[PDB]
Amino acid sequence: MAQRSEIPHFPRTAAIDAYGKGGFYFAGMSHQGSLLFLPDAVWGWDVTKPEQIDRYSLQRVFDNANAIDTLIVGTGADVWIAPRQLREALRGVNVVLDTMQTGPAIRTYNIMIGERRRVAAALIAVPLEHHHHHH
Repeated sequence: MAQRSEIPHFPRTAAIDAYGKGGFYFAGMSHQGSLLFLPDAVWGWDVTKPEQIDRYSLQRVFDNANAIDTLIVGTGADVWIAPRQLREALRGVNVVLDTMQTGPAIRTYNIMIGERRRVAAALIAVPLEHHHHHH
């Protein structure tokens, strides 16, 4: 419960800094895994690696999709293209889905965040441990 109070959440931030080792190191402490840059605040996503991005994993995304006009998906180090059905389904929610690498995504986010303010960024950190398994 921390020190009798919740830790400060960054409510709508346009400044992303230090990407790489540790994930997204900005403001105080390293932020790794997957981050949901929402108009409300920068919240944490419960997805660890690519392909885990399923319709059920997008729970909190659809939940707040009313405030989401543009959805930037940062697949980290490699380009994972969202399946046609998933992409088309998001289109049906009127959500402009774009898949990009985190770097250019950071720039594009910084641009559109001031433009429309209706942009949400789902950025996943690079798998520096190269662990994706194999069968």
